Formats: sequence, C-alpha cells, structure tokens
Amino acid sequence: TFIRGPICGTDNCPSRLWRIIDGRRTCQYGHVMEGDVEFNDDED
Amino acid sequence: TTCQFLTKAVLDNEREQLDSPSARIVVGKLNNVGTGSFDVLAKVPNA
Amino acid sequence: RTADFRTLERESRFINPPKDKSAFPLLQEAVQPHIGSFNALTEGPDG
Amino acid sequence: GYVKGRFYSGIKPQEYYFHCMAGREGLIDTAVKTSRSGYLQRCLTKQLEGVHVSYDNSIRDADGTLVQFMYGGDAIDITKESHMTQFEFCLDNYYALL
Amino acid sequence: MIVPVRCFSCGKVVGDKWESYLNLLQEDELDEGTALSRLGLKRYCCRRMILTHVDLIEKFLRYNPLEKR
Amino acid sequence: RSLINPGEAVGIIASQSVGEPSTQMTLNTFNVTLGIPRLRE
Amino acid sequence: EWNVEKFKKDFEVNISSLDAREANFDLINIDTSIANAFRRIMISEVPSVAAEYVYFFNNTSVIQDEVLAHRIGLVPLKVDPDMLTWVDSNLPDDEKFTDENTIVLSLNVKCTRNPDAPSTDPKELYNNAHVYARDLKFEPQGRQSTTFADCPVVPADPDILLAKLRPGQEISLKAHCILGIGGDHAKFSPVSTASYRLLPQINILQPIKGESARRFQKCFPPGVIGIDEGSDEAYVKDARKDTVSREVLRYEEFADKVKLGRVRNHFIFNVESAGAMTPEEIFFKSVRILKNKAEYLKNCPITQ
Amino acid sequence: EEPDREKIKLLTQATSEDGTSASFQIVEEDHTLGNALRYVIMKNPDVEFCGYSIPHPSENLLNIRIQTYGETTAVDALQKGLKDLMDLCDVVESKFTEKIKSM
Amino acid sequence: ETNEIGVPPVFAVKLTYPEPVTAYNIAELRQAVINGPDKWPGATQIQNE
Amino acid sequence: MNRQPTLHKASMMGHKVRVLPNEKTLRLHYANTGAYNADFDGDEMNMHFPQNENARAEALNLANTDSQYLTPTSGSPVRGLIQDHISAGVWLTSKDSFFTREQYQQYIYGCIRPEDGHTTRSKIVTLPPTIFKPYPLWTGKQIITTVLLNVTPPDMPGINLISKNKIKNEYWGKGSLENEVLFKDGALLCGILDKSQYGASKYGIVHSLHEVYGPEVAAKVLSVLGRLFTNYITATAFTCGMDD
Amino acid sequence: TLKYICAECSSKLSLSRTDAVRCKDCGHRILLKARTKRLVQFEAR
Amino acid sequence: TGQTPIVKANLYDDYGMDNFPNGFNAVVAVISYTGYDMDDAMIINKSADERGFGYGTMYKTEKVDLALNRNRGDPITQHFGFGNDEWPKEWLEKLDEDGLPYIGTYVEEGDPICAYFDDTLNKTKIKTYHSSEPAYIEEVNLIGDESNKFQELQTVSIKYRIRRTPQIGDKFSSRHGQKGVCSRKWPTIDMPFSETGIQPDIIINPHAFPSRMTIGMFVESLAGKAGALHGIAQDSTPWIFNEDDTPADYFGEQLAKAGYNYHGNEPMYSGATGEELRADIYVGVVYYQRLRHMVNDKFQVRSTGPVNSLTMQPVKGRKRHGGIRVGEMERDALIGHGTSFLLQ
Amino acid sequence: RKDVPKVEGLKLEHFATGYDAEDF
Ligand SMILES: [Zn+2]
Ligand SMILES: [Zn+2]
Ligand SMILES: [Zn+2]
Repeated sequence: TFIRGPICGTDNCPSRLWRIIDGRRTCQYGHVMEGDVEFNDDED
Repeated sequence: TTCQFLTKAVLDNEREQLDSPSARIVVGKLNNVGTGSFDVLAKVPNA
Repeated sequence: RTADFRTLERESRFINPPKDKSAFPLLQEAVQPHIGSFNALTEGPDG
Repeated sequence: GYVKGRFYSGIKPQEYYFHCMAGREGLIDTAVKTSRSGYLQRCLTKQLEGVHVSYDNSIRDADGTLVQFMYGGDAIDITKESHMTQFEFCLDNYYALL
Repeated sequence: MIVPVRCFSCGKVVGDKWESYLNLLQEDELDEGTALSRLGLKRYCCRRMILTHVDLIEKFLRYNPLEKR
Repeated sequence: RSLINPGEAVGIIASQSVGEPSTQMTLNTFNVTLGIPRLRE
Repeated sequence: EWNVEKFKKDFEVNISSLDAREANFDLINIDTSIANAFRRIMISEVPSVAAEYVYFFNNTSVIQDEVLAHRIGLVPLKVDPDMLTWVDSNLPDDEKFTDENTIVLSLNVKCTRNPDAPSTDPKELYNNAHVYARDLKFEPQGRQSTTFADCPVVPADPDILLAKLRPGQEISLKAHCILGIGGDHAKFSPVSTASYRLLPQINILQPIKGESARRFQKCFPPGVIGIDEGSDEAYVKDARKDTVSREVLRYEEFADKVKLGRVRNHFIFNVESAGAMTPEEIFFKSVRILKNKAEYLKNCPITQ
Repeated sequence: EEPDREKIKLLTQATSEDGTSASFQIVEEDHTLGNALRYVIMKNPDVEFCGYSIPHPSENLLNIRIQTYGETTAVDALQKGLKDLMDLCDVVESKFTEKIKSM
Repeated sequence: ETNEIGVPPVFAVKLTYPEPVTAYNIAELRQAVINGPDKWPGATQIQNE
Repeated sequence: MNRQPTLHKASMMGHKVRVLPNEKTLRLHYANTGAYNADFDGDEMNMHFPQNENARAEALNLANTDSQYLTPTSGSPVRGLIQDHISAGVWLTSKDSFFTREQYQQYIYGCIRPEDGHTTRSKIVTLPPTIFKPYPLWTGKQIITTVLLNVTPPDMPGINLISKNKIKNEYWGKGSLENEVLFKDGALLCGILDKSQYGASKYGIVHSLHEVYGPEVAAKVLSVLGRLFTNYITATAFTCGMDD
Repeated sequence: TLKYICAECSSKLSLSRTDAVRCKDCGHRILLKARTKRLVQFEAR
Repeated sequence: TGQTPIVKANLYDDYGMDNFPNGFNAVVAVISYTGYDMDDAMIINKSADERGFGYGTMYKTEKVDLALNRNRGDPITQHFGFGNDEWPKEWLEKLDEDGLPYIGTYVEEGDPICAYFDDTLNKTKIKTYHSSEPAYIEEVNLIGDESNKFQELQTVSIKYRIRRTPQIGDKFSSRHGQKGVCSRKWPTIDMPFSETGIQPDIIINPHAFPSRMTIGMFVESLAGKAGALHGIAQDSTPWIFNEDDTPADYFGEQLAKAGYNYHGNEPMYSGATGEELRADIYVGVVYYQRLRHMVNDKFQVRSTGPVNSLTMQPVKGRKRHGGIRVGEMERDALIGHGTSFLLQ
Repeated sequence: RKDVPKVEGLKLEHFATGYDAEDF
C-alpha cells in the first residue's frame, strides 16, 4: 500500500509514505508530516 | 466592488486601525464586541 | 363485488406470457404520440 | 368558485377543479418567496456591523463615531423588559422577587 | 418476488400457504373470504398478505441466461 | 438590573429583527407600495 | 399490608382451549403489571432456535444472496431449546460454534430441463424447480447422534417456498442454528402472538324487555345475550364470547341504557405459537424466567 | 467464584445517609421488571415512595427509587419485594400446572 | 434536556478536545489512553512537551 | 449547533452533549425546533465542537439555549413544547384526572429524577391526596403543583399567577371557570394548561417562571414537562378517528 | 473447470489470454462471467 | 416483497401497474403514543422491519476503461489480470485469475476491484472501489471491441449490489402527501397491542392531519381493513361517492357486518404499562411508499485533514472528508450573541 | 346517480379469541 516516493523527517529512518486522512500524511507510526498542501479542485 | 475601494484606499495612504469586525477578522485580531471589547489582567500578589 | 384484484389472471399472465395480443392496451396509447410522430417521418402519404 | 362541498363527503368535479386552482397560486408563492429577503439582512450587517453599547451606555460604532446616546432612549434589554411594566404581577410576588 | 415467510405484524408463518392458496381458487372457484379463511388466516394483518401478494418472481424466471434460448 | 449589558451587539439585533421577520411578508394584498419593495426604498 | 398468601386465594386459572399450537387460558385477579410481565417475557426473553449464519457455497439463481440468507432465518426450525447451550461469541470461529451450541443445516437443490408435453405447469416442466423448506437437511455434527434418535431436526413448517429455480441454477449453502431470544432479532420469537385481552362487562341499566330486547341481539355477537319474554327480558350468557364491538353505542335509543367496560382482573391469555414450542410450556418459560430474573437481582451484591 | 457486581448498581449521590431513601441504576432492564417490581414494592406498607424510571429507552436502564417511613432501609424494602416477586411465581406455576394436569 | 443534543457513537469517536494534564484530570486521562479510539470514554492521540 | 438558513441568531445556540448509543443521527428536543425553525423533514444542521476554554465558557454562558428564551426581536419566547404535549396537557389538567396512589409517584418519578439530579430538595416530596374517605385519589392539577414544588429552589416562596386560555368557558359545561388559570402559592388551583401556558407564548406560567425564578429554572421545567406527558401519553394515548 | 457464460446463446466459453473477445458459437462480443464455488457468509434479521 | 393496493382505482388495472409494484401495506394505528413522532415524523415497527418491510436494495454499474487513455496508434499496453515480478497476497481472496472479481464478493473501500498488470512499469496497479458503502458484485460483463474482431478487452462493466434496509431517517409517504421520516425503530413488544394481537407497523401522528386536510387517508384506512377482512379490493376512483352517499357510511355497513366497530376504531391496549388505553384507536391498513432519497448518504463527520495550498484551509467533498462551511450569516450571528471566542 | 353498490353476502369476520365459528 506504500508508494515509491520521498523520504521525510520525524527521525524514524529514510522512510516512505501513504495517506491516512487524505492529505495529512504520516509515517509508519502516525507522526504528522509537518505542512502538506494537498492540491485539489471542486467540480461545478 | 472590492478593488474599487482598494484603488482609493491606496490612493488614501489609509493607516487602517483595524477596529471594525469586518477588519479584525481579516487580520484575525480579537473582535472588539462583547467578550473582546475589554482586556483582562492578572494581579500577581508579589512585586 | 365492487372491483377485483385478479389473482389467477396475473399468475396465468406472469407464467404464460401473452403470445397473441399485448394486454393493458391503454399504456401503449399513452406513449403513442411519440411513436406515432416518429412513424410519420418515413411512412404515410408522400412518404 | 364558491364550493359548497365539505371534505368529509367530498367535492364535485367542477369545484375540485377550482380548489386545484388555489393550490397553484399557493405554490407560485413559495417559488418567489425565498429569493427576496436575503439582500436585506446581509445589507444591514455591513453598516450595523460593529455598533455596540459602550460602557458609558452610548451607542458608538466601533470606530469611535457615535449614533445614539442610549440604547433607543431608555436603554432597556429587550429580553428583560417583559415584566418590567407588569406592575400587577410584581406586586403579587414581592416575597419571591425581592 | 416470492411470498413472505412470516407476517409483518403478528409472527405467524405465511409462506407455506401461497401455492396452497391458488389451489383453492384455480380449482374450487372459491371466494377469497373463504379461501383465506379455510387455510387458517384469521387475523387481518396475516390476511392482507396471501390475498394481496404480487408474486413477480415468475416474471424474473423468464429471464434466465443459464439456458439455451 | 434590566438595563442593557454594555458591549452588546445592538447592531446585529437591529438587523436580525428586520431581516428575520421580512421572510414572512411577500404575499398578496389584504395604492400603497407594500412589503419588501416598499422596504427596499 | 398485602400478604402474598392472600394473592394465592385470589388467583385462578381457567384454561379454556389447549391445543398444541394455541392455548387460550384465563388469569383471574392478577395485576396489569404482573400479567404484562408474563406477556413481556413470552415475546422476547424466551429462548428459541433459528439461524443467523448462512454460508453460501453456490447460488446463481434469481433470489440473491442476502435475501435467501434472510428467508432461511425466518424459518421456525423445530428444535427444542435446553438441548442446545448458549454461544459465547466473544472469541472467533475456531471455538465460537461448537457441536453443542450450533445445529448445522445444508441445502442442495439443482434445477434441470425436464422434457414433457402440453401454458405449461412448472412442476412437470422442470426437476426440482421450487426450493421448499423441507429441503433443509440436518448434518449431525460431533456427538449429535447418540441423543437425537427421537428428536431429529425437522423444520416446523416444511412447505415453505424459499426459491424458484430454472435449469442451470443451483443452490448450495450451509446453515448454522443459533440459540437466541426475541429482543435481538424477530426471528427468535417463540410465538405467533402471545397477547391477552381483558374480560368485558356489559351492565344493563334500564330493563329493555320486548322489542328493545330483540333488536338488542344484532348490536352484539350472538351467543352473549339471552332474551325470552317479558319474564327473562335479557341477561348476559358469556361476555367472554363478546369481543368489544361498541355497535350498541351507535344507537340513540340504547346509548343511555347500558354500560360497557372491562372487568379489570380477568386476563384472557390466548397464546398461539409459531411452531417451535407448545404454548402451554413457553408460558412455563415465562413463569420461570421472571422467577430467575429476580434471583439475578436478589442474590447479587448491591454495588456501592 | 465470581460476583457480578454490575446488576444491582446503587447510585449514591441521590441517597440518604440512613438508607431510607436509596437510588439504583439497573442495567439489563426496561419496563419488563420495572413495573412488575414497582407493583410489589408498593404493597409493602412501610414503603413511602416507589417509582421506576427510564432515562432513555435505547440502552438498558432502570432507575428505581424506594423511600420508606421508618425502621427499614430502602434496600431492605427492595429485598422484600424481590422476595415477593419470586413467591408470586411459586403461586402462578402451581396454579397453572394444576390446570394442565386437570383436564 | 432542552439544553442538549443527542450524539451517535459515530460522532463520538472522531471529535477531539485537547485536554491538558494536571493532578485533578489524571484520574480520567489515564483511562482515556487505556481505551483509545475503540471504546467511547477514551482518547485519540497524545502530545508530549 | 447551526441551521443553514440562520436569519435570527437563535438558530445558533449551544448544547450539552449527551452521547447516545445505538444511533446514527442527531437527536433534538421539541423545545429546540421552535427556535431553530426546523421541522423533522430531515434537515442538514451543522454541528461545531469548540476547542479551548475561552470558548467553552461562552457556549455555556452567552450563546446557550436558556438565555435565548426570548427573541431579541420584540421579546417574545421561542422555546416551548409544540404539538404532542400541548394537546396532551389539557387532559391531565382536566377535572376528570383522578390518579391513584401508585400512579402519582410514577408520573412524578417518571419526570423527576434525583439520581440524574433534577430536584433541589434532594428527596422527592409528595402532597396529600384530594380524596380521603372512600378511596384516596390524586389529581392532575396537583401533579403540576408537585413539579413546580420540586424543580424550583426552596429559598424562594411559591408562585402566583393569573392567566387566560384559548379554551372558551362554555366547553366544559354550565359556564365553569376553566379559562382563568389561577396559580396561587405554587399550585394549579384552577384552569387548564394550554399553548398560552407552555408554548412560545408570552406571560404564561413558563414565562412566569422565567422572570420570577430566573432563566435556568423555567428551561429546566420544560425538561420535566417534556418527560411528564410523554410518560402520560405512553400510559394513555390520544387518537383521532373518523367519527371526530 | 474455469468458464464463463455467453450472453446470447448461453455457451459456457472458457477464455484464455490473447484470445479474441467473441463467443465461439455466436460471434457475440458481449460475454458475462459466471460464478465458481467460493465460500461466503451472511447475517439475517 | 411489495404488495398491491387493496384500495385503488379501476384505471389502475387498465394500465396494469401490477407489472410495476411500488409500495406495501402497513397496519397503521393513528395514535400519538411515543412522543418520538412529531413534526410529521413516524415510528416504524422493529419486528416488521426485521421481517423485512420495504427491504430495499440498489444498483449501480461502473465502466472500467483502459482505452479511454489509449490513443489510436497506441499499442495494447496494459492488460487485466496479474503478472510477474510480484506476489501481493489477499488480492487472490477478492479477485479471480483474470483479475476480475468473483461475483458476489463483499467489497469495501480500500479493496481491489480489478487487477490490470501493465508492461511499462511491470507491476499490477489495481484500482479500488471508489465509494464508502458495503457493496457486492452482482454481475461482471466482459465487453468486446468494435473496430476489430480479435484484440484483448480494455472495457469491463461491473454491477454492484448495495443493500439498503430501512434505517432510521429513511423517508416514507402514503399516497396522499403524508411524508415523514422513520424516527425510531420502536421494539414491537412496547408498541400498542390490540384486542386480538394486531400490532401496528407504522405509528403515524394525529397532529399531522388538521393542518394537512388529507382525509382520503382517513377513509382508505377504514376502507383498507374493509377490503382486507372481506376479501374484496374497493374502488377509490374520485367522484363515486355523492354527498348523500358518505363513504364512512358506505364502508361502515361492511365493518358493522364484519364485527369491528362502525367508526373504524379498535380498542387497543398499552404495550409499556399493560393497562388499557382510554380512547378507541383508529387502526387500519394503508398503502405506503418508501422513498428514493434517504439519510444513509447525507451525514458526515470531520475533525481534521486535508488543507489546501492557497488558503491552508480544509477540503470539500462527501467522498473526500468534506469540511463544514461557517459562512457569512454564520459569521454575523456569533457577533450577535456577543461571543468573540466562539468566533476567534 | 346509481349508488355505490352494496356488495352482497358478507359475514362476521372477527370473533372471540378461542371462539371461532359457533355463532349461527
Ligand atoms: Zn525520530
Ligand atoms: Zn399476522
Ligand atoms: Zn455465443
């Protein structure tokens, strides 16, 4: 379920991600990735 | 007509004092009506 | 009596469909101005 | 249009066609009722927007500018002035309202 | 769809008395006032259910793709 | 004791005593400009 | 003070008509909150066996999955309780269903094209077209064979149609009986309807002899009023025979001569049954659930 | 050895110190034994107050409240009622077994 | 009550209040972490210094 | 809480949360829906759970429901029971209400619970019945006498109120006086309780408990009344046939 | 044996990959998958 | 399992709406009993709906198109089914070997719906059931192609079976205009029980008639029991009954001869106390219509989640954790309460 | 106007719970 992508902070390891609450993505242990932007758009 | 006033307000050099509720919200300031018209201060017992 | 549900005529119609004539003919008369207006593009006097 | 029929025994086909005429004027009313009264409540609340009763009981717009000198003259809270003039009632309950 | 198994109010079992009900109508030419009554239905909650039932399962079974034609 | 408690939003309530019950008056006449188009002038 | 041994001298039972599907019995001089509580158990708190779990293997037919899963559960399976115990479903499947809580059923029905000669009937045109609910076969799991030699699992109402099949279609599933009560799901109801009614009492006020006596029959069901002559002008034979109609309170000549009203302490309990258990013993599964719903309060520590 | 100390749950913030005004909160109950016990408590002449309540019918709750006159705590009047709710079932069974067996 | 609202357990396991810890709430906030977001009188996430 | 057309500001009030198991929708009381103006056709009302303690005090003291009893438009009330209990209450306050002993505490205890903490006296107190010698029966006007005794503070004395109805006097027989609702010493001594008493009606008894006993007592009375007739409707109900 | 059903003529085709999407008896480009024997459970009400 | 109306017209059968049944028969006691049924709300029975009572379902199909991305001269790139250089398990428990699921397998959100293994990235990138309701798969159709005769499929249709029982909030209506939501699934043991044991299935509000004037329901309820007992199905064409021929006098000779009360009333008792009620309860059988739009796709909840970039503010969307909007006249009511920390 | 026809031949169709059809 995890993707090929970036490494981030929280000092676990060189890590991977997947979205849980659709835009405040976390690491393995539920640590909040500080400041995502989550581009979207509404239709009509 | 937002930028119609914003034309004139920059022509005004308007030092806006942020005291209306349609301006204290713009800067997120505490609104001056009700529980925000007055400050609350703590009297410490020691000098 | 006053009127009836047809609890042997429906079971004979559900099991055995009408081979011969479409029952409930008013329903085909309701939708008929759509079909009848489209039959008259290619059929009728002068074609 | 005068209908003699009551809805316990029921109404005749002519007068049922009339009672269905007053329905669709009660239903072109609702479809024109809703859009009127919204550009008036928001229209007032961009001038009556920071107007408040200051501690000296005057009616000052929040930019310092003043409009009235009490709240409508007598400066009474409208959710309080119910038994304010119910003089007979306050006499009836002096030992519980004191 | 098929006859319901229990009555929707009381709690008496209904589904075994539907094809046993048309065999008091197609054959004996009874009226429903005796045909429902001779079975055992005597509360009208469980007597507007065998009377009234549409039984559209038959119009579904004509649409079978597990058979040639 | 039943005075106004100062710091009261009498600007909002001056509108929401006007804009609220004006959702109930656009119906038919019981000569004069009536109701909401009267009040808009 | 009200002794409970005075209650025994004011509590009679008239069993009128006792059959193996319904019982119509009376309760003389008991309260509308004690006799409600008996009726409060016999719908809900009495244990009765049905099926929550329908393990489909194969079904391609028209009646879909959850629907025929539903209508198996509504079948009263003639399974006596106290020959199963209670499930303890706080742990997963490996020991949740035992050989001692669950009775296991299977359905295997295949429909084929049967060639036959003549509008044509569906029982002769196909082999096994109508899934009757006498096709539910008890699989004896575990040790359920040394003691089911006189109580094999049969469904209590066998002729229930479950599905109608066409050639090609089959139904292969596995069903599991669960021991339940009628608060959770309706399908564990041990009864058709265990309701009571209350004994009416018709009091004549003015004597209604003669023509006022003969027209007085047609206001009531017939076997209630007995009129003969001037002498024997009217009486009541049995108001138990009389359902509450209040037809006589439409007539203006009789709207002041009579009094209708219940005897407040004669409960006519008429308990039917769905088919699982006899009515005259599920009432004993309410005179001994109440008695063992008090011991769970009484012999229990009053906390804090 | 296991006590189930969650059935007869006695609330204390509406309880008299002397115990003549007690306060329960019975779970696994509703109007079933709520009114079957309230009838039997009110036959005890010492009991001054006995209603049964439900705060909300969804869950299993039965707040009942016994209050007495004197010399008997409300819990000691509870357990007379549950003694006289059992002895009723002694009467009903042996007057309904005696009629099935009598035809 | 007339000053109330009824709330389902669907709402009751999502909405969180950032309750700081002291010596008087510690009898409850410890049971809040034991439950977690499974049983209702619980807590979702915590916050160190 | 928030209705989506918020015209009056009393569509935006605050509520103590009671979390109800076995449910999937919000649950509202009828006192609220006369204020929000939201019938039960299934309206989407929003809901906002505040996040610090400068706000939780405001939702309990400024914008709560009980302080929003009168409209700020002209001072008319917006709370009140609406359809079930109003037509139910003219049966308990009617003269033919003759409760027995066991019912009388039960209608009282069904609407008043010290366990949940409704009372002030920390013990439910009863009245003497109104019939003594043949068979002791209580009265429904004396029930309204009891539920004013038991959710109002003991330091203040009883209530006194003169009020009318919408029932005209001749409906009860030979000119009897059941239009003049007369409260004396905290008792329902004459008169039947109507919409003019405990609806969104001005100068009624629930509006004569708002002003004497302050806001958070009358708005606790409707929670008792809203439990009172509901346990009375359930024990004796109110149909509407064809012959009416 | 893993198969299908034809839409028009009910011929239980069994498709391998890199095959034409037609049926073998009627050249009918619409074809519906059938069920195997698999174990699924349900509740009841 | 729908039924047909006992009370109907005779311009019903001549259109033949028995070939399209729509609605069912409910034993209806016109009573205020619960207190949970006001502002037009109504009270289903529990054990009626546990025996199925308007047990509805729903369907929806979904196009699965790889050729929507594929260009004209684009080769046939990605293919349904798995591949190699992989083994993610439990996809074999939802799907079959062609990468198309078993029909009748309970899916959710997060679950694989088809396996298409491409050849430009060498990995099975499954797609997922894009909704939030417990569905199934009803039937799958393997759709061919037009401009050729022979290439592999890049279009599948898959049919879902969403089951939808009548939960609380699911709207009803009779044939007169008496709509009102399913307020509380009251347990049947505490519903009123009649003289025989006939317990109502929907309790409807008598304080919903006198501002509505729907008296055709006041007679269908006494006509419905008149057809149900006797075994006829009475005509209810408009203008058959003149003012001299009152239908309550017409359907009253039937119920007088039946044995029930002339006025349609039936003496019920109380299911919560055990004593009898005071009044006589108007009981009948009416015809109800379970509506389309329900509350089971309306409510939502949001505590935290997806901010935006331009605003750092939350996101719209019921399938996307939609954020509640506090708007313009919501801003100007918090000011009107005087609170400025429920606005800050 | 010909009346709504009084359907002929209707009987008593509810009786006492435990007394079915002894009434003639
Ligand atoms: Zn780290
Ligand atoms: Zn039934
Ligand atoms: Zn083919």
